Formats: sequence, C-alpha cells, structure tokens
Amino acid sequence: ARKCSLTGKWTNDLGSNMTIGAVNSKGEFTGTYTTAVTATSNEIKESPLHGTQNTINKRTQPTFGFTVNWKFSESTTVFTGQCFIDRNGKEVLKTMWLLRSSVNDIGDDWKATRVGINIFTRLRTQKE
Amino acid sequence: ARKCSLTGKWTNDLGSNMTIGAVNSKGEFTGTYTTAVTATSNEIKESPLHGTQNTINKRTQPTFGFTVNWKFSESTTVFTGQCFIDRNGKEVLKTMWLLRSSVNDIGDDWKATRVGINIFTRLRTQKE
Amino acid sequence: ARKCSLTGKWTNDLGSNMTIGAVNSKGEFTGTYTTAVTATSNEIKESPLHGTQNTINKRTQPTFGFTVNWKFSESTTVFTGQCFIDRNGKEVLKTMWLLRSSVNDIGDDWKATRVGINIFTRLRTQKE
Amino acid sequence: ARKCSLTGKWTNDLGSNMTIGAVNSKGEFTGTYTTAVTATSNEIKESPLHGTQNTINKRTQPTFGFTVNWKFSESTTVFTGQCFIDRNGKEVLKTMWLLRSSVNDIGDDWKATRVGINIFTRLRTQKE
Ligand SMILES: *[C@@H]1O[C@H](CO)[C@@H](O[C@@H]2O[C@H](CO)[C@@H](O)[C@H](O)[C@H]2NC(C)=O)[C@H](O)[C@H]1NC(C)=O
Ligand SMILES: *[C@@H]1O[C@H](CO)[C@@H](O[C@@H]2O[C@H](CO)[C@@H](O)[C@H](O)[C@H]2NC(C)=O)[C@H](O)[C@H]1NC(C)=O
Ligand SMILES: *[C@@H]1O[C@H](CO)[C@@H](O[C@@H]2O[C@H](CO)[C@@H](O)[C@H](O)[C@H]2NC(C)=O)[C@H](O)[C@H]1NC(C)=O
Ligand SMILES: *[C@@H]1O[C@H](CO)[C@@H](O[C@@H]2O[C@H](CO)[C@@H](O)[C@H](O)[C@H]2NC(C)=O)[C@H](O)[C@H]1NC(C)=O
Repeated sequence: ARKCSLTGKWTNDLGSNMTIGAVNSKGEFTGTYTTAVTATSNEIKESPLHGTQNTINKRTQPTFGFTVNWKFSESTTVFTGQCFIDRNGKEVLKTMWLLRSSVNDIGDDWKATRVGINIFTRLRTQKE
Repeated sequence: ARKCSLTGKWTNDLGSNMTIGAVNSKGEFTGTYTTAVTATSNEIKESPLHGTQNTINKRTQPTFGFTVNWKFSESTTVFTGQCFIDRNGKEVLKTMWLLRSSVNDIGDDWKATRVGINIFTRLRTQKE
Repeated sequence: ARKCSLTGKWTNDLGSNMTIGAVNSKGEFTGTYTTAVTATSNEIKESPLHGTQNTINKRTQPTFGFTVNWKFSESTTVFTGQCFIDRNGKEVLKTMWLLRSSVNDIGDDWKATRVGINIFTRLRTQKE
Repeated sequence: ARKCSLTGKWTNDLGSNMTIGAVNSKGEFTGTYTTAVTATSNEIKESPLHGTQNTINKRTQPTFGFTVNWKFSESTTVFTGQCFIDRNGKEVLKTMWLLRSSVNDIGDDWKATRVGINIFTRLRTQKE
C-alpha cells in the first residue's frame, strides 16, 4: 500500500481489526471488520464494510469514510477519519464513528446514535 | 421501493437531495448526493455515495449508513440513520452525520470532525 | 428576557421542558430540566442544569452550553447550541448534546456516549 | 481529592490543562481551562468552566459534564465524560466534547458543531 492507502490490515485502540481490499480509481473499497467489543448478547461476526477514500487533490493524507454492516446486529457503524503519515513514516488512521442502533419507533430515534473515536495503525498482512 | 427501501430520491431538512439506486441482496447501494449547503469556496458538485442498509432480521425499519465522497472537496461525510415508516405510512430517514475535513497535520485532527443531523423524506422520482 | 437571553422557559422537539433563571454578568446560569424521554426504569425527575452563555462580542445570537445533572440517573447530559432570532423575531435554540452514561469500567467507555440534537423554543412563563 | 473527585489540575492528550475547584454537595464546580490548541487568530485566554459531577449512587467512578466559556472566542465547548480509576489507582478522565461555533445565521447552524474526545490525567497541584 502506497503511504496512506487504506488497503491492508489495521488494528485500533479497542483491539478491533479491519481488512481493506484494493481501492479502485474511484476511491472505493470494501473490506471486513472484526470488532473486539460489543454490548451484544450475540456472537460477534466478522462483518463487511464498504467505503471510499478521498481522491480530490490526491492528497498524501486522505480522508475517508466507510460503513460497517454488522452481521451479528441490527445496527450500522459509520467511520470517518483521515489517514496521516506521522513523524516516523507510520500511517495513523484517526477516526470518529457514529454507531446507529435500531430503535423500535421514530420516537426512540433520539437515543439511537452513539459516537466515539478510534485510532487505527497497520498490522502485518503476512502471518508467522 | 418496498416501504423503507432506501432506493429512490430523497430530500432533507437542508434542501439537500440524494439518489439511491437499487439495494442488492447484500444491503449494498451506491447513489449520488447533491448538498444544498457548503462552507466551500468551490462549485458544489453532485457527489457519489456508497453504502449499506441493514438486512439482519429483515426489519421493516432498517438502519443504514453510507459515505458521501465530495467531488468538490477533500472531505468525506458519513451518515447513519434508520428508515422509519411514520404514523401515516410515510418513510422518514432520521440520520446523523460526521463531516470529516482534511486537516494539514495529525496534530490538527481534533478539529477536523463536525457532527449533525439530517431528516430525509421521499421525493417523486418522476418529474413533470 | 432580552431577545436571546436563555432566561425563561423553553420546550424542545422531544416535548422536554427547561427553565433557566437569570444570567449573571459572567454569562452564568442555573435552571432545571424536565426530560419528556428516558430509556430509564426510573421515575424521571426534574433535574438541575448549570451553564454559561457567551458574552464575547455581546452577540445578539449567542452560543452557550450547559450541563444537566440527572437526578434519576448516573448519567450527565451536556448541551451546546446557539440562540438564534428567526425571520419572525422568534427565538430558536439550536442544540446538540452528548448524553454520557455511566459505564462499569474504563474499557466500556467506547459505548458510553450518545449524541443528538434538540431544538428549543420559548414557552409562556405565565400560566392560565 | 478523593479517588475520582474532579477537583484539582488535569491535563489532556492535546496538552490542554484545566483546574477544577472544590465540588460542593450538589456535585457543582467551577474552574478554568487553558486550551493548548485553537484554530483562532486570537490570543488563547485561560477561560472559565462550570460544571457538575454526578452524585447519584455516589459512584466511585462518576460521570460529569461541564461547559467552558472561551474568553478569546464566541464559541462554547461542553465536555462530558466519566472519571475512571484505572488498574493502577490512577484517575483517568475519558471525555467527549461538542465545540459550538458561533455561526451567522440559523441557516448556518448545520456546520457549527464540532465533536471529539479528550483524555485527561492528573497534574501535580504543587509546583517546583
Ligand atoms: C487482530 O489481528 C492480530 C494479528 O493478526 C491478532 O493478534 C494475534 O492473535 C494471535 C492469536 O489468535 C496471537 O498468537 C498473536 O500473538 C497476536 N498477534 C498480535 C500482533 O497481536 C488479533 O487476535 C486480531 N484481533 C481480532 C481479530 O479481533
Ligand atoms: C431537489 O429536488 C427537487 C425536486 O426535483 C428540486 O426542487 C424543484 O426545483 C425546480 C427548479 O430546478 C422547481 O421548478 C420545482 O418546483 C422544485 N420542486 C420541488 C418539489 O421542490 C430541487 O431543486 C432539488 N434540490 C437540489 C438538487 O439541491
Ligand atoms: C412543558 O410545559 C408545558 C406548558 O407548561 C406543558 O404543557 C401543558 O400541559 C398541561 C397539563 O399538565 C396542559 O393542561 C396544557 O394544555 C399544556 N400546555 C401546552 C402549551 O402544551 C407540558 O406538560 C410540560 N412538559 C413537561 C413538563 O415535560
Ligand atoms: C500545563 O501544566 C503543566 C505543568 O504545570 C505545564 O508544563 C510545564 O511547563 C513548564 C514551562 O511553563 C516547564 O518548566 C515544566 O517542565 C512543564 N512541566 C510538565 C509536567 O510538563 C504546561 O505548560 C501547562 N500547559 C498549558 C498551561 O497549556
């Protein structure tokens, strides 16, 4: 991956991992997300994500977003961040997410959306 | 569109419009977004989005997220909401977004992410 | 209340009401908040809030924030918005909130914070 | 400060410092905040904050919120977090904030609110 391609494997401050396949000339990509965390009474399932990374001004440190479609859940998480190359040539994904729960009724909407951050750095795509 | 398919045209409280093409059996879709608003010294450009709508428990009022990849900008917006069918059979998208700006340096990250909501309802896909 | 003083009674899109007493020359105020909504297995209790409204450039449409300290809950909500005087001289509070739940352990922190908006307009402080 | 009183001095991942005076039996406190960061063409000014920490169930790891009223700015920041005592007896404030800018018109509201996190740990209140 070119410095800051989202392509490859990544881990975050929560221990969550994600895999992002090749990014086409449209900035689009899909991948999978394995969350290390849930408030779920359900088996965590590696879940597909789908996104785009920015390709306006073809910036070395592009911003991006993607949706993760939980397999084990009725919710969705969207993440948006920027890929930064730090002082040591190390790629850092700085992200924020909205985690959308499925609420019963439009009147429960006010409580459906959680927010937070994640910081992702690169994992070896090659195992021992 | 089946009650609550995200497929079709939609408008939001900002006057922004979006078009969402067919949703495959994976919950995936692409579309375009025309924002009625920017803080941009640049021509607003109808911009592509890409997402997934939830299809766990095949719920009549599914949650969803998608990324919009601004053509006129270095930023990304991700939206996540739920499709609700209101008391009158009317589809309401209740959404929250994170709008990610491109900041110069990882140290500017703290200020890169704006948040807000949008409410979307359906526009006629057939013009006069 | 001078056009846009937060002082007085207000209601929001959720049916929630709040009372804000006089704002001192520091921009500070306290008040009470009665939420029309909870996900709580507990009696909703009118709860105290405490805040400040902005008083830099003494702007007619000042921004502000305050904390509500739920009496019936271990959580806190903070709201921040701006007071706008609309096209018809009508005061509109546009706000966003972070609702902080109390989670058991620092490792549960990622899921503790909900976000959303509220829109508040003025209620008669004088009853029939 | 009792393990998890917000009272004392704190620093955050941004280098920002804050001082929080005694917390009364109402959970209320005031203090000052010196941000290490701005997007401001203005002298950063140590700015007052005002808040409450939770005191329902008198939990060792209480949640809390407070408003900072920027002296050098038309904006407000509200923070809400939880005070956690980590595996080593060390107090960690985990927080999220909404930083509210002052926008010109109610129609600019959608872009006024930034969000992010801060992590605060304790500084010596006693200098060398
Ligand atoms: C994320 O990926 C990492 C690396 O592939 C996983 O961590 C490894 O876990 C195995 C056990 O399954 C250990 O033998 C290795 O020592 C670990 N390596 C590293 C670098 O930590 C981790 O389990 C994955 N986390 C997920 C899938 O949530
Ligand atoms: C969103 O779509 C609506 C409907 O297609 C557009 O509103 C129409 O705008 C035309 C002028 O271009 C008028 O003649 C119609 O009377 C309007 N119809 C309605 C139902 O409002 C609107 O311009 C589009 N907004 C965008 C693209 O931002
Ligand atoms: C918010 O305040 C309003 C007005 O004081 C309350 O609405 C009134 O409720 C009473 C019954 O308690 C009715 O008789 C009135 O007709 C209502 N007036 C209006 C203007 O709606 C409302 O109950 C309060 N909501 C709270 C406390 O959550
Ligand atoms: C936050 O407070 C810390 C500690 O009081 C400040 O860091 C000290 O800065 C002085 C110079 O002003 C140095 O001589 C010390 O070595 C630093 N000590 C530590 C522990 O870092 C810091 O300047 C303050 N930051 C603000 C006010 O933004």
